[PDB]
Amino acid sequence: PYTWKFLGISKQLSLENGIAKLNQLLNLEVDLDIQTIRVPSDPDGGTAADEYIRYEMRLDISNLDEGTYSKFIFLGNSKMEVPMFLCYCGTDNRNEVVLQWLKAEYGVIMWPIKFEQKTMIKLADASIVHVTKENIEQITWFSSKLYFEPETQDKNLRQFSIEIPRESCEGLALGYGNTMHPYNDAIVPYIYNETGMAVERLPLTSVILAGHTKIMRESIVTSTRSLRNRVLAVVLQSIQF
Amino acid sequence: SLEQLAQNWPQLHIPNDVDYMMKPRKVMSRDSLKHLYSSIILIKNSRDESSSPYEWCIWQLKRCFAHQIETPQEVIPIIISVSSMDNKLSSRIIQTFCNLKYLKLDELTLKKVCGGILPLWKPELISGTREFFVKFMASIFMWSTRDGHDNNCTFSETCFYVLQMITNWVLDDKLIALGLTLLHDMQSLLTLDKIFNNATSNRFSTMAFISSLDILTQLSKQTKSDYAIQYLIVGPDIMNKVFSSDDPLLLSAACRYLVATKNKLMQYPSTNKFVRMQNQYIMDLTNYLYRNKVLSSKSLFGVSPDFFKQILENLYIPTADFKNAKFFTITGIPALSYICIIILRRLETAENTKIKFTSGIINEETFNNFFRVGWIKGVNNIHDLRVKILMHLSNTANPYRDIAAFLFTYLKSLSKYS
Amino acid sequence: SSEKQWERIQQLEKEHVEVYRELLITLDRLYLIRKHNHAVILSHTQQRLLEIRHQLQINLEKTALLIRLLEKPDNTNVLFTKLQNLLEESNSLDYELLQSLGAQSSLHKQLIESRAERDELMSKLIELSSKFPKPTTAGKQVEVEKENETIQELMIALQIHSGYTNISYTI
Amino acid sequence: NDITQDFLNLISISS
Amino acid sequence: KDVLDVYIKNLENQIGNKRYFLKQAQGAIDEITKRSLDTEGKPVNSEVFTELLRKPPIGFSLTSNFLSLRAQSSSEWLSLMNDQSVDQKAMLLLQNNINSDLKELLRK
Repeated sequence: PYTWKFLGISKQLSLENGIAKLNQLLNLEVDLDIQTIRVPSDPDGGTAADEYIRYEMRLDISNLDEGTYSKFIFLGNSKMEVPMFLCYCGTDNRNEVVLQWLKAEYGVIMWPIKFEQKTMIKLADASIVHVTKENIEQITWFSSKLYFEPETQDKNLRQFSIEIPRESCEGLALGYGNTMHPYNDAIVPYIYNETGMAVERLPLTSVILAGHTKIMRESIVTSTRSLRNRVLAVVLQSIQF
Repeated sequence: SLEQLAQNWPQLHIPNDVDYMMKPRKVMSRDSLKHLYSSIILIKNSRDESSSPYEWCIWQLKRCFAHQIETPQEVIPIIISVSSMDNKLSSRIIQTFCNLKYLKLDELTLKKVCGGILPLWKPELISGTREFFVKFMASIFMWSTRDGHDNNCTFSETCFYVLQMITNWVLDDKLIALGLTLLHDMQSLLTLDKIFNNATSNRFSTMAFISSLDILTQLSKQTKSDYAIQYLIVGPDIMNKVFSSDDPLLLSAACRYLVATKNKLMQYPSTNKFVRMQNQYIMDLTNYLYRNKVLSSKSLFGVSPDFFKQILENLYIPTADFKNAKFFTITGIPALSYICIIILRRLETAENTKIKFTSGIINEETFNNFFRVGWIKGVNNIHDLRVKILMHLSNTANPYRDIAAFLFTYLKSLSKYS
Repeated sequence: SSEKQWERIQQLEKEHVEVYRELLITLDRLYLIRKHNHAVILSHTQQRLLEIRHQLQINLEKTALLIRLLEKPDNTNVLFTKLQNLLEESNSLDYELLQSLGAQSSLHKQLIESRAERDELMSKLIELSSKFPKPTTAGKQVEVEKENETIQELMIALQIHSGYTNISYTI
Repeated sequence: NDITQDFLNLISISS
Repeated sequence: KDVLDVYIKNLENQIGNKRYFLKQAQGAIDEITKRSLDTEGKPVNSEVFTELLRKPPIGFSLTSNFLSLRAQSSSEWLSLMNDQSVDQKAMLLLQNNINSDLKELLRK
């Protein structure tokens, strides 16, 4: 279980400017990664709006020490208002020393990331979707459950949950048909369809998939090796105005 | 330490951690320094678009509108202090956020930032900015109606918020006419029936008239700003309504503006139709009260001799003997009737005889009824009593001396009473 | 008791006054598309004058249906003292309204000159800043300072350990 | 100047 | 009370007599529009505009709405003007507070 801390960027910055001068303050070597790929918003075609640039590096020498392991993953655009954001995992001094170094370098100031219901559910859609080496999209499904914590007096109803077996998830999407957003057309309406509760209006605490991710508003938790690309893209649009 | 800061000031370099400046013993505490830190950056860097703190103010303002910040009001006082100066960058605080699109996202946050900046701001753009703001006053219109009210009092604040900007616009020599042109446009929007009328008296509209007229009178008493000769008044159709609507405050600044308008009238030739029409606008208002010729007058701000039949026939009026005149006189105008009553017992103190009137209206029969229910001798008619009411009303006892003084100004027959 | 009755009175007053208003509007509409030939949406020049007429009609109605029970009181039925009270409250509030407007104008002026004086002060201070230069055995002295720090720390520590009666600040 | 007043009046008519 | 209660009823009389007057208005609009050649036309000339402007307990009721609504609103935006004045005086107090720092920087 790895907990990810999210964080945004005010204006677009350049990070490969001085990897030689980012090390003497820290006294050990740090590598560089330059990478960009296609992020198809629509399978039929994609404009220049999905042009994304991603950076990644670490601060470590000891591979045996799995606990003292941290990664800083960057990704974002350059044409909309907010250019990019950033994410990191783990607690250490290495998670901030570079952070001050670009505190006083570029003039960008940080802010915690806010999630609400309009965004929280749609993250699991990007988590469950998969891409192969032949650019073929198939979905690996998971038995999602939701956490609800409604604020009330007398604490009459303080917490309740909804659980869906994902074979029934299979039976819902197939009934709707081939959809790229299963939670738009098979799951979320069906809860309103039967029980009459609006998931989005109600205060949602957590969306849990079966052993793949752990989504909460305060922070996202995932047991994978590294976060994917569709997740970061949907986060970027959500925090965009 | 503050003293230790003065010595290294020529050699002090500033790293860029903006909100750490803004967000609020053996050695002096840091809290005292951060008050000076804001002024330090204002003097370390000249006022320009490239200043990081100035860009921080814009960015944090957008966070409040989109509710990205934890609480909207955390940085509002900080933005107000910083944005007070920098006329070149105070406009972009307004120009960017004066669009109606930001109003839809949050109308409450826009109000507190709009009201604290517009009085400070100076006119910069020669053109492009009257219409953009006029669009904003037009934006609030069919927006409160969208909200649910014909005139929700966000418009009342924004009407005054841009009105104090006009004071900055007109006090400055440059673009003095730009404020006047906007002033006629904004007044023309407020006179319409949809926003205000006698029946539904939400007189925020008419109070923005006089607050505009007060600036017109403040600019006048002297010819520094001259209105167009074909226009001279706010509008021939615009403030003839303000005379028909008998708001005591609305009649005061208007007559003061009428004196101001008249003070420009003799300079212009008397053969002009607008000069004659505006002349007709100064007699008829003075005719409209205390002349007994209103019903005989062919023009009541553009009205023929009628109205006497029907409502008076639905329920018969129990009065007669010049019953029309008391429907017109200042002592008979329902709003101005009690102002005369307030004058009446001030006149009663002046005449040293105290007695309470039967009603708040003063006319022929009521005075006779008041007589028949203890007072000075020598006067028993309403004609002279209204005179003694008006001359005391011409004294600075109520702010509506302006109506009484204007009545005695025109005509020469009324001049001898004063 | 009577306050609830008055509140319902003013509620129905609003309702029937506004229905009277739109009846007047649609009733002059019954006129104006027939009176000349076919006009309905001409500019606010005589429809402005139409509302001036409406205001004159309403105020004449006031001064006609006001010289009334008000003139000859029933001494127990409240139709006229309520209107009186409205008169006094409006007239009393308007005075302080006008002086508030005047105070606001004065404050706006004061802010104008405050901005002006701040402007020339900033200009002078910018000139002064431009007048100043731009922002940008020593090792033995550093070693001596470090030695002094160590010696003062150790003296303070030992004096505290021994309970010395003359422990003072050491620099 | 009068054109803006007429435009505002027409807008209020439409509203 | 009861005398006031009559005032509700005999203006309920007027609203009953008025809604039918209202209802017959648009009822009469859609033949008076047929009598006119078009819905929209040129402004009325003065002579019959004078005829337009010759034919006009309601008046007593009109006095309450006009005069009560202009007084209930007297305390609403007055505070808004006062709060703006309070805001103006507050930042004028802060104006001299900042002005004091400018003098101190000049001295240094």
